[PDB]
Order: sequence, then C-alpha cells, then structure tokens
Amino acid sequence: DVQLQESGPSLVKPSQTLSLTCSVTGDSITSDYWSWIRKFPGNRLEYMGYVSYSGSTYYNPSLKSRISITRDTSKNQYYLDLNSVTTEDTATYYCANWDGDYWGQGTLVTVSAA
Amino acid sequence: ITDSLAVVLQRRDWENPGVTQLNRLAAHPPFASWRNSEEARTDRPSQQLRSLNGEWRFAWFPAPEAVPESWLECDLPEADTVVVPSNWQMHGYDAPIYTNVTYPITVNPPFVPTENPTGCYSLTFNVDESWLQEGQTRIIFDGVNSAFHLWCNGRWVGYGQDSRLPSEFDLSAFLRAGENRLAVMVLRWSDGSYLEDQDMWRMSGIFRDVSLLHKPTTQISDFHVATRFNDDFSRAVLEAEVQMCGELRDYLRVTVSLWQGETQVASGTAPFGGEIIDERGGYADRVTLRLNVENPKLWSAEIPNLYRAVVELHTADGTLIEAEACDVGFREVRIENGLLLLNGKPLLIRGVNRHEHHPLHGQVMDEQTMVQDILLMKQNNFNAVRCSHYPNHPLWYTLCDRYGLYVVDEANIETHGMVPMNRLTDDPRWLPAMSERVTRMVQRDRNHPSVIIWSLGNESGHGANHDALYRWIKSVDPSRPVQYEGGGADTTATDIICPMYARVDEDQPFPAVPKWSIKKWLSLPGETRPLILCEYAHAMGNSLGGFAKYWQAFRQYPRLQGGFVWDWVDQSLIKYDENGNPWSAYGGDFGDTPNDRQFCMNGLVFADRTPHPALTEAKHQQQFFQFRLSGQTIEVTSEYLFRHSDNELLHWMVALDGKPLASGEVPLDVAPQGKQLIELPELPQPESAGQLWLTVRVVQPNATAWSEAGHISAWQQWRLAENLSVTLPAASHAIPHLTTSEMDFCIELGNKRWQFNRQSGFLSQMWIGDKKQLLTPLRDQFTRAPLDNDIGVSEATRIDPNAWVERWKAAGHYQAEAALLQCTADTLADAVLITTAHAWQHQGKTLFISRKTYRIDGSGQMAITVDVEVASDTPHPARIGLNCQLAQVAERVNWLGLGPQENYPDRLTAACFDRWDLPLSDMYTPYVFPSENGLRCGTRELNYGPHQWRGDFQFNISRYSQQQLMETSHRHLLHAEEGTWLNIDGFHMGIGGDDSWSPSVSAEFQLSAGRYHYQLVWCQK
Amino acid sequence: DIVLTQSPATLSVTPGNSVSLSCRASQSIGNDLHWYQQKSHESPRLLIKYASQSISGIPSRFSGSGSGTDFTLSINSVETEDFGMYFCQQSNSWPYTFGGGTKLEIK
Repeated sequence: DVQLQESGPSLVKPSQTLSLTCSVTGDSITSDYWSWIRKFPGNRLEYMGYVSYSGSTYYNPSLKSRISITRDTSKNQYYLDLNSVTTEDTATYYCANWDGDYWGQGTLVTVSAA
Repeated sequence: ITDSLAVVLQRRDWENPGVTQLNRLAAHPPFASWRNSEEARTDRPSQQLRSLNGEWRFAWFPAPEAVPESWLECDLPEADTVVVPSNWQMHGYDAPIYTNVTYPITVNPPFVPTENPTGCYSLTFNVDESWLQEGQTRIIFDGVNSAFHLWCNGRWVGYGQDSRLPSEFDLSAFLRAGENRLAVMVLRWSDGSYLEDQDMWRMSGIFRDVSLLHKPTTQISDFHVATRFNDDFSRAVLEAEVQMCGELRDYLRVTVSLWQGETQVASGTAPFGGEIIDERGGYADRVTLRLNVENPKLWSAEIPNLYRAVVELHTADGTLIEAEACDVGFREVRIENGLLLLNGKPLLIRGVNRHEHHPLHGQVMDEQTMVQDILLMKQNNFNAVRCSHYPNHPLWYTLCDRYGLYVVDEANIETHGMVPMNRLTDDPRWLPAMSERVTRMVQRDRNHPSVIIWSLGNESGHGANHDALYRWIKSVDPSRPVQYEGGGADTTATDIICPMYARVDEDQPFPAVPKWSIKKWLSLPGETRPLILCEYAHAMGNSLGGFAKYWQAFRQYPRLQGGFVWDWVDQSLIKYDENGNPWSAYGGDFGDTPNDRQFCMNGLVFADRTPHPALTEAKHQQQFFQFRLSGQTIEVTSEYLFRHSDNELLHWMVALDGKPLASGEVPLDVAPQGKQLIELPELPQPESAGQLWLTVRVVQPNATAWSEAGHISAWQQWRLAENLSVTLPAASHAIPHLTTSEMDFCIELGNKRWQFNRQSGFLSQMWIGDKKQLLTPLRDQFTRAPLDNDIGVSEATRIDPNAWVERWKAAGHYQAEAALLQCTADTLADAVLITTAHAWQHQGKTLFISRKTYRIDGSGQMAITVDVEVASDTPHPARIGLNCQLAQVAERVNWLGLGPQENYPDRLTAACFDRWDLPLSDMYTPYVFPSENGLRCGTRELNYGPHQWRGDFQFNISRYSQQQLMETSHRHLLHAEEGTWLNIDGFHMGIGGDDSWSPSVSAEFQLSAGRYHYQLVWCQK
Repeated sequence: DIVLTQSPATLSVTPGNSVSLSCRASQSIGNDLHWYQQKSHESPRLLIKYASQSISGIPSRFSGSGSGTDFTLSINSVETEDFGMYFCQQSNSWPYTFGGGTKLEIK
C-alpha cells in the first residue's frame, strides 16, 4: 500500500527558502500526480500546487512565483521549495496525491526572526 | 462440482466466437431504480444502486489452467490487495503491449495462446437482508477486458465477452444474507480479441466499474425516447416507449413527465398495452406515450438545451413501484440532399478522435479526466468527438450531452490485423459476435442527444456482416446516420463518405481502396453523399502542417462538412527511473513485443493534458468567427448556426513593429450565419519606418461552463502598411583593423574582435572584450533532426527509401564535407570585407554551394550575405541557414516576428507578428520523441544576451544540438549542452502531417528553387 | 478565482441526530466539488468526491448532493467520531480552492 511522509525544517527565518520533501513508499512517483496543501493557523486551507505525469506544474497564483515543485524518481520523492518566506507562510504543510486518497501526516513550519 | 474450474474451463468458451456470453442479461439504457420520483428528477443518487469499487483481492496466473480449485472457495494467501477498477498491467503483473496493426498474439482464429494471463479478482461483501426479500439483485461490470467467468458464493454464474460494454448478471439466487463473495476470472486473450485490434496499448482487467442494482420484481426493462418536429421546429412530440418485466396487472400504469428545471412541461399517463402490430396483436408489456411540446428549446453543441424525463412505473392508486430517468435533448439529425443537417442547418464538424487514456491509470477513466478533456476541446474550438474505436465509459455521453459536444458512437470492432482485412467480417460465422457489438451499443446509448452518428467499427475491411448490421441499425433507429469507413470509405454500409487521411488536392490511388482528393471524391459519378473525414491531419509529434488547406476546402465546399483530427492525447505511459523520477514511455519500453514505438503518440495534447503547439493552429482554423478587412472596415462572419454573439467582444489594435499605437473594443452583435460591419476610427499613421499591423481578437467577457472570463475565442491579423527605410547609417566614427596571418584574419574594432579561420573559411571566434562568444564556429546548415513525419515507418531493419530522412541520408546530406573554394579579405574605405565559398560534397557530388560576404563596418556590425546553390538532382534540403554554438546562456529571448509559439511554414497561420519575450525554456518543445523543434518564422529581429540579429529569417534556439536531438530516443535523456545552440534559417522546409507514413509535405513547402539568397546583420548592445 | 462559502460556520448537534452542511460556489463548477473532514492534529480525509460519489472506507452515513453552485454534505445520524471540521474543495478550475470550513460540535 502507499504511504506519504513530509520531512524538513520546522523552523525557518524570514526571506529564506522553505524546503520540504515528501517521501512516497509503496508505489512509484511516476504513477500519480503529486500535490502540496497547507493550513494556516486560522483553519484556512490553501492548495499550493501539483505536478502531473508529464512534469507540467500548476501553482496557486497566491504564491507569486515563489513556489517550485520538483520530483526525483530515483529516490521516489517530490519536493516543495517556497522562496522568500515571511511570517504569513507559517502553516502546517501536507503532501498528498492528486486524488486526495493519500495524505502525509503534515508538518508544522514556523517562520520567525528568532 | 459442475462449478469446478475443471469443469467450467473445459469448454474453452474463450476460444469460441459462437459463445459470446452465458447467462448475461439484456442490454438497456442506464438504470438506477429510484424509488422516489424527485430523486429521479433531480438525478439524485439511488440507494438501489451500489458500487463495488475499491479494494479487491487479486492474483495473477500465466494460464487459466494454473488456477487452483481452492480459489473458488477461499481467498489466497498470496492474493494481493488491489484497487478496482484498474488495469493489471498498471500494477506490474505483466506488460502492456503497444502494437498497432499486427495482433499481439498469433493469428489462429479462433484460437488463443495457451499462455494466457489470467487475473483472479475476488471480493467479500455484504448484502442487506432487504434486498433478498424481493426484487432482483443484479451485478454489472461496465468493462472487463477481455473475457471472463463469474462465480458467486462458490457457484458459477456466467461468462462474457466485449471489453467495452456492460455485462449484467442476476445474482438473485446466489446471494445469501450478509456475507457474500465473488470470484471473477479474467482472461487476457479470447476469441473476442480477434475483434479488438485497435491501435492502442493492449491491457487487461476490470477497468470500468462494478455495481449492484436492486430492482423491483415488476419493473421497467427498457425505454426509448424520440422527438419529432414540425417544419419549423416550433412544435415537437416526445415519444416514449416503455417496456416492463413481471406480472402484468391491470392496475399498472406508466407516467412519463417532462421537466424543464422545476417546471413540469408535459406529463402523460397510461397503462400497458400497445397498438395492433400484426396478425397476433400487440405488445401487452409495452406502452408508448406521446407528449406534445410547444416551442421546445433545442439541443445543440452550441446550446445544450436539456430536459429531464421521468418515467414512473406505478399502480393506479398512485403508488410508485419504481422510477427511471434520462436527460432529453430536442434535435433532429438528417442527411438531406447530400448534406448532413442538425436541426435543419448544416453542420461543419470541428472534431477529434479520442481514446480512453490515462498515463497513470492506463485505460481506466474518471470524471475529472473526462471533464478536463471536454473543456480543453471546447476551449479550443471543437464541436465533436469520435469514440475511437469502441463504446466509452457511460459518463462520457452524459457530459457531452451536458456540455455540448456531438458524438459519433462506435462499435467495439476492429480486425485490422487480418489478411485480407475482410476475413472475419465477411464470414457468417462472425456475424453473431459482431452483431452483439453493435446491437448492445445501440440499446445502451440510444437515448443520449449528443450521439448523432453510429459507426460500425474501424478498419475491418468491408464484409457482408457490415451490410447486415448497417441495415439493422437503420431499421431500429432511423434518428441517426450510420457510418463506416472500411473497405474504401464509400461502401454501401455508410451514409457518409468518411475516409481517413485523404488529401485535399492530391489523390492516392491504391488498388481497391484509393483515397481520392476530397474535393474530387464528391463529384465522382453517381456520388451524392456528404463527406466528413473520420481521421485526418495526423498529429504525431511536430505536425499539423497543411491543416489550413483542409479548413479552406471545408469552408468552400458544402458537402465537405469537416472531419475528425487524429488524435486527442498522446498514448504515452509513465515510467520511473533509478531515483523514482517519472518519464514518458512508449512502444516497446516495457520490453513489449512486438511493438510500434512512438506510433502511439499522435495527440494534440500530451498525456498530462498539456498542449502541443499544434493545438493552436487547430483552435485558430476552427474558430467560429471570420474576418475580412476592407479599407478600415472589418467584416465579421459568424459560423455559429444557432447562437448569437452574446458573450463576445472584439478587441482591436494597431502597432508599428511591436509598438502599439491604438486600441479599441467592440461588442459583437452578429447572428448565426450573419455578418457584422465594423468601422474603425481614423487610424493613426506615423512617419517612422516599419510595418503597421492590425490585430483583432474575440473575447468572452463572461465565463461559461467551459470557459473562463476573458477567454479568447478567435483572432486574425493583417498588415496595413509599410514605410520602407530610406535611411543610410551615420558614417562610422572609427574603422576596423584587419590583421592577417596564415591561419586567419582578424578584425578588430573597439573591444570587439572577430576571427576567421583561413583554413576552414568560417568565423571561428569572436570577442567582446576578453570574452569569447562562440563555442563553435558559425557554419552553414542544411539538415534537421528528423521529425516523426520525416521518418515515417522507416526502421533500421526495414528501411522506407521514400521517407524524407532516408532520401536525405542516402544522398549524404547528413555527412557531407565542406570544401574551401575561396576565402579573402579586402579593405574597403570604411569596412572590412571578407569573402568565402564552400562546396558540400559527398562521393564527388557537389550537393550545395555556399557563397558569402561578411562586411564589418565602423559601427561594429557585421553583415552577412549568403547565397546557396542546390543541385537539381538532390533531395531538397530540410533547411538552409546557419548555426553555431554560443558561449552565453541567457534567461530570456526576445524577438520581433511570429509567435509566441513554435511555428513552421505550413503551420503558422495561428501565429501573430509581434514582439515576443519569453524564457529560454519556452523556446524548446518537449516532444517525447526528440526532433527539430521550437522554430519561429518570419523573424525580423532576435535578441539574446548582447546579441542582436536582424533580417528576415526563421530561427530556433535551445541547449541541444541537432545531433543530440537526432540521437536521443526520449526526451528524458537529453542533457543541456555547454551554451546555447542557435539555428538561423534563411529557409526551412514544411513539416507535413497529412499522414505520418508517407511523404506529406506539399510541394509549396519544399526547398526546390535551386538558388537561395539571404542576409543578416549581427551585432551587439 | 472560485470562492467557496460554507454555512453554517459552526453547527452543534447531539449524537443520533442528522445534519446537512452547505457549500456554495461563486460560479458554476459543475460537479467538481469534494468534501473533506479534518480533526485536530490530523491530515484531511476525503469523504465524498465529485459532489455525490462515495469513497471506499468511509461510513455510509455520509452522502453528498448538488451541482452547479449549491452543494450539501449530509450526515445521517451523527456519531461522536464525526465531530471536527468539514471543508469543501473545487477542482473545476485552477487554482483549486477550499471553503472556509464548518465546525461540527456536540450539543
């Protein structure tokens, strides 16, 4: 069966690049479309984007070109890179397949000067 | 015991076309068995209809015979937990085979191979005791490929063939309350396979849904709808024929009600019992109602007006036994007087062929995918789709009904691989099997408004079996025309001449089954049918050249009512690398044998639904508004037949070499088939030199169900004027210095220096300051990394000497060697002048001759002037220009010419002249099978880094040499090279596309002049 | 972009009773509306897809209805395990968007 899990820093500084990894086990990353979704402290959910089989990407315009979603078939993982983060990017990040049947556990990332 | 594998398998029903099914219920339109009329009306979900989709247990075997009797009674230790529906090849069990024509298995009808991949599915589930009190509980499989046997609670139920239609069995008496178990054994190959030889991946399994339907004992067994109209469509009759099963009791009634929204429009009630039909009477178990509808809203792809029809089976005291429903569309389809009419007007089919394909899921379809496809199509100017080449997933029709697309429904019958093609279709022994593939389709899809034409199958030659089946349909459902292309495209089995790959103007007169030029085909003696191409414009890779020729005939000849492009999506599949990285796979990439490689990629969109550039060329040619410019008046013509331009704005604009001087916006008020006149404001006109261009765009201000707001539906551009430049440059302050040596000539001026190698005759290097600019010398180029069309069906094994590539190869184009004939430097009053000449030869044959002059002036600008001579007797070159490898690598590319997208000579009508600026990445087209790509024509100025080239040329620029492209089988294996490769063409041959297995480049697009001249100006900023 | 509005923002109910949650789109989205459940410290869980299609492994008491702009998620006889947040999400057009959520609590 399929399993997804997010990994990466839980604390980052303003202006830096937030980078998360989603490890997929149980099936190949070439067998689905992959997404990133985040939940803001106020219970607001935002669909950040997804990468489909051809490699084409779809990013939420709200991210003003700060986002990049890539894949690595050899490691069976896909990634999220969010540049120039601010306190507004503090949220719980989740990876899930496009169908929405498989989700990671989610990981909290806090953006603070401290 | 007689349920035993041993016993069952014994008969080998899958090796016998005389047994297509065992215990399968009859076909019919989609049922839900609602038990409340409102739910039915609103399409709510029926609690009487349950999905068994999900996690199932599966086990694979190499032969049916290797299945263990145990399986019937109990799961298997090693059985995996798979998700259903799915294609087991998609899970890893065996490989998918990508073969076109040539059958996957060995041709020995009706036999199949002993090694025959069996998939054992099983499912444990609960049946609610209520379902067993009464009614009937039946099971449905919407698609099992290719054949299968079924057991329930260890008992044998039945068998079924036909991968693309539903098989239903009554489980009523095998079911026990609570826990039940199904054992389904699916055979990959069967005698049914002989009839399923479509050009697509060969897969297997329970790939469409599984359901349970509970019906009353006395129920609705089938129903059909029909709509007749009056001369002007101001009045219609809805006619519904209903049949029931069970005991007929006088208190039984039927009510058919027609809603339009919330509003009931008409209702009718009656009891069973039809009119006298013959000497024995009528059908007591049928009833037909007729509802009158005044001024019905008509359905069309332009405006999908729909009604809801509810069929209630009740008793007279008002008690509901059960209800069924369907959407209704009022439309009339007729061929009249050589023309195909829809609601009285003649269609112009802007269509495409579409397969059920998902790169991830193989052949399993989902709502999301369907919808995506639909919207892309509608957005891109398509009206219709052909179900190449089998009945589709049920939901499809419904969406088309709703979003508005004309559908050609096609029987699941293709025997392409027989010799001759006819072999089975002419054989009475296959008549039955075939028969079921046609009849069931009709019984199932007949009530959908989107379906306007029935098709007998594909590429199965022409046999007496077709003639019979065609007559059958005509008898049963005269509401639609029938079409079949096999055997010449104009047989007695088709109402429409529907060839594939017929050229516009040229004939291809194969014996027995020629393909006349479409314009000619129509006037052949005695011919009077309309002509619509079932497949045309093979969209494989860098293709679609000539697309416009088609559009133009369609527009000039009435009886040419369009066609279906081939095809929608690339049938590529996803594979993963050494690092869980995905990549697009094709024929033979699964160790699949034998196979047709790239032949499975002919879509307009990539498997992920991202468009190939061709898509635009289509969109533009198929646009519904047409323009003409007369003075400063624009004439707009609407190609809509039913709707008025009511979400349309026209934006106009004038610009001088990329610079905007004026804009307008004008709301369109044009009726279908109408004209609208538009007079433009007095247009500015400058002294400045350059070209003045008018460009107009039609915009959809408001969003629709398939388009966003601000969607552009059409466009057109014209050149208005030209102010030629009569201005001589400012006499150079400086003057270049020429330093000679025996190796080369150097030119210096400022920080700038240029070196020409006297041994080769090429500009070997250049510096701006201390920085070198080239990695490779600037040199003449006459070839190109072969497009799919240049190659055709030529293989290393079996060479096609006619394929462009072969010709080029054979003639030495790819391996010709230059020869310095001359190389001189001269000093001019205010400039340096270099002069060269080479000869390209192969085996003592001079193919071409290139003569240049470089002239560097005080401005530090070099002007290249080139003049090629091409031998009359050598295949015309793919191109003629120069290339070189730049040292730099910049983020953007900016040019003034056609774009923004990739455009070739026989494929550039959709492109606009202007100033474009894009990222380098966008100047490369990721065709899965790498080849020459990314060209942009009519360029006047191109800018990359500090370079600027000026003239009239076509060009392309990426990080891949032609050679790398040419030598990489897949795009995922390409690697970016040191700098930037630039190809600047004075000339480029067309891409072709009429088909991809013979030369398709029209003469007008072949570089056949002999003498070619061009000039450039290279310089810096 | 498409805006999804959910109502009520909060709903209190006693186990055993039934409830219906609303989600309305700013413009037609056909049937591309999905429902998710989310509990504290947990990832969202898909309950219904494409307005009314059932999902394997989800309690039968969950059902969805609607098309166009008005959708509803119904829970027949709420159980304690049902308390949490419910979000609708549309996939008709990019960017996909989520409703603001409805909190279901015990009364």
